[PDB]
Amino acid sequence: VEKVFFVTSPIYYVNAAPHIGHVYSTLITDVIGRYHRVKGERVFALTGTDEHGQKVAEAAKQKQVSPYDFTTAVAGEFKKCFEQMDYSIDYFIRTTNEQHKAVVKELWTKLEQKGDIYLGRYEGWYSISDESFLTPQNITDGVDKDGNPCKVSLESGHVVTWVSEENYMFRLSAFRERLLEWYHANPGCIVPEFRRREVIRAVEKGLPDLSVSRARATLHNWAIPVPGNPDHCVYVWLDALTNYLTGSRLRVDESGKEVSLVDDFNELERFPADVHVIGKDILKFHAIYWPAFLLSAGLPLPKKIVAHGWWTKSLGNVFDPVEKAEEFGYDALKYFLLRESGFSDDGDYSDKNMIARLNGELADTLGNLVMRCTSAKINVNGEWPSPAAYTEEDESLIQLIKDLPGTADHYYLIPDIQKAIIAVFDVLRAINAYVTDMAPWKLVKTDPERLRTVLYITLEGVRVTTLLLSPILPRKSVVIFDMLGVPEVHRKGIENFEFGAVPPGTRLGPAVEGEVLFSKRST
Ligand code: MET
Repeated sequence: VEKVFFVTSPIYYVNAAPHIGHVYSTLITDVIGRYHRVKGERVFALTGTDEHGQKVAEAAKQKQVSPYDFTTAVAGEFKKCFEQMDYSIDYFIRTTNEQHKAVVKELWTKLEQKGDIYLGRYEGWYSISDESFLTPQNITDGVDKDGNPCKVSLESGHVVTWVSEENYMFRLSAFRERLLEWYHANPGCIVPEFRRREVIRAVEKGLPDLSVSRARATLHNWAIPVPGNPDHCVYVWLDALTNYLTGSRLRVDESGKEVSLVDDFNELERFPADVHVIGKDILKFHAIYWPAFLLSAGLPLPKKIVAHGWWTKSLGNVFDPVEKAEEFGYDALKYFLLRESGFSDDGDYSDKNMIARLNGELADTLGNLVMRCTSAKINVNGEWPSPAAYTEEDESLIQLIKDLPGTADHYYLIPDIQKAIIAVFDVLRAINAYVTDMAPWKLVKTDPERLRTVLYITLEGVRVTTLLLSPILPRKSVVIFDMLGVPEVHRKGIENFEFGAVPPGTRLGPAVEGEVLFSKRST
């Protein structure tokens, strides 16, 4: 069925300033959203801040400022960061928002009515920094700020404390069979695949019930009250995960402010998420807890959870994304982050490798090709020529260009943005090779008829590759299209994935004295 394509980032803890992890997660979310908008679909892309809980309230206390003031200020820092990064997110949600709290209370009440919440106790380990319950098998020995013997989390390395409280408990154990059914019936619902296998193994072993409330004193009263019991607060993660539901129900105006909360999610056609973008650090919450809550409430499950390789959320290793983007370019940094790494940590993020990709891929492969086909020396009439008859070599390149949208489409839908980029650049390399073989600079004098054909194919290859790279290079793609003289109507829509969508006779855009797309930088 036709619906609004709904893509989300995690909502980030506001204990600290925005950093590369947050920017990376929201970048992926943004790229996916952009691709679906270029495809001509309706899109709602969501990001925001996770503002309640012990961790935030303790950070507020450290800075000697109220939780209200602290969260509002740090949220403002996140908004500013994402504006500076030139994202195109449709809404920024904050869990302190009154409409979100109403949704949390609805969902809580639904779970309780279904018989899935009971009053019990949690006695066990807890990482405040991850807001995560841990079993004894997931802890080990380590050290704290004092350098004194303490327990730490195996998953994250943060300090764990023993908790013994009477707590509202969600009957997670009862959802094991249904979760396993879901994973097996939808074998692309978690990506990448090895992370799907991890989740399945964990659920097969068995699920304990889950504490979904805490004593109010423990959280410094900085959380959502349990409906019908003011002494208890809603677990920060049930609160947090519900943001996706709240977002799916907010009507938003032209300026991006929330103006209304609808009763029925179906009214806005967003829920459930088509893609939840997350870091590997929060996989269990999204692939186990979240769907169990939705199953309890009788709500539809998300289509895909994609978990990337970075562990999101003084030592002398600073990476400021705004600083690096001011140095190397915003689109270039975005390209680098999405190209350098797939679902690993193992990528190299040095200035050396950044420069190597800028120079070799963006400047030498893409930019060079754009200048060649728009150059006055080669394109003497400053237009899209009408092609003459095609050779076999012409047809081999044309075939690559025609196959590219379908290939790139599949990669974007996985989603696997690294492979989408690689596929496009494989075609760009082939076009370059073709240009080198045809030597159009010699044809200008020798064989003008032949040049028409070569020039046309080259222009069309640059257009199609650029269209498919426009989610990755949103600003530079616009520059490229302006140079090519591609009318606005042809810059989006699946109709324009087709070879030959821009007619011969189309005039190129004006030139500038010494304009460069991507300036190469010192080795
Ligand atoms: C429902 S997404 C919550 C993510 C969490 N606040 C984090 O920063 O890891």
